Amino acid sequence: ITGTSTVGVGRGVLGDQKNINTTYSTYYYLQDNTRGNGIFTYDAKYRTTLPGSLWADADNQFFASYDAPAVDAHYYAGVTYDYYKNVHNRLSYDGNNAAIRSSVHYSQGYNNAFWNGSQMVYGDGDGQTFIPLSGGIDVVAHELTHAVTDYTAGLIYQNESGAINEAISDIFGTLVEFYANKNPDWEIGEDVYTPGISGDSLRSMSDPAKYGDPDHYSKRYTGTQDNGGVHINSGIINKAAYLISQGGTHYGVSVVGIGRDKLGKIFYRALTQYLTPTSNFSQLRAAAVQSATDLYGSTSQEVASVKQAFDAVGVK
Ligand SMILES: CC[C@H](C)[C@H](N)C(=O)N[C@@H](CCCC[NH3+])C(=O)O
Ligand SMILES: [Ca+2]
Ligand SMILES: [Ca+2]
Ligand SMILES: [Ca+2]
Ligand SMILES: [Ca+2]
Ligand SMILES: [Zn+2]
Repeated sequence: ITGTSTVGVGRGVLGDQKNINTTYSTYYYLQDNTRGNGIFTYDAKYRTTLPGSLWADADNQFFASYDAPAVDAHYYAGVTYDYYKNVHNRLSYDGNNAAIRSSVHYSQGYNNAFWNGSQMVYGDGDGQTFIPLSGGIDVVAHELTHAVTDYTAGLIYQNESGAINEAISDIFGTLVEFYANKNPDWEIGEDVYTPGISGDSLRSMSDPAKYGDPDHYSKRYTGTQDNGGVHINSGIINKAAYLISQGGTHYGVSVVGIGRDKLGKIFYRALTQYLTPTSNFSQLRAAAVQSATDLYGSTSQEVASVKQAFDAVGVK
């Protein structure tokens, strides 16, 4: 909508107060004009018609229970935009400041979130398995990273390319969570999963097997569920990324960690310059090796650690 840029205030899903960028034109809308061509947040009103209605509020205060998922979707899309721009010099998901659109209150009791090819979509959860999923910065950044991937490498969402697609989303979802630096970890979705259970998450990058996912190629899933295991086999790559950053010894193979910033630079370059729609795990190792060689040199510690990490998870 055409209007003037304003700053509202509200509370997110976990009860934290934050300022949001809004637009005033009769109502105050969740339209942030400060980032690219805009960040826009919509109400799906418990239905599945998308995007729904651009979020309108009479007073620019967003403290109602019903408001909280909107606040967080809007705010955390902004953080994710800021991460890509400030860390990687990328302007929105298409690199040309595309509008970022999200819908909240999707369906009833909907225990997921997704990128639909055009926008973000967040369920409210059923209140037992999940609370509204935009409450997780890593979840918001995971879903927006699918838009990045789709515009860049274009990894097909099945089998090994699909597991890479998912791992890239978990890696950058985690690096965004560290960038915002509130309560960061190497777990996925902990802030919105199972409010009745402390210390769990959907997936772990540090120890994928904690939630039943493989941490070595020899344990890969080869069945047909989950698009050939895209959220299962992602654990193999997630473990490699964890090892590259943090170091460790895994199945007797020691990796020297090089830290989060270098992990992000290596994987962002691989994603944007080397991976293709059909890349498999072997091709990801090659892309990461080439990326680290470009940035740091062939005889660098960074290259050595990339190789050691892929060796550790059985990917040649
Ligand atoms: C990043 C987390 C987000 C919910 C994502 N779409 C995801 O990982 N979903 C998988 C895990 C289950 C989510 C709720 N049932 C999934 O398999 O869809
Ligand atoms: Ca209000
Ligand atoms: Ca966390
Ligand atoms: Ca996390
Ligand atoms: Ca929990
Ligand atoms: Zn995903």
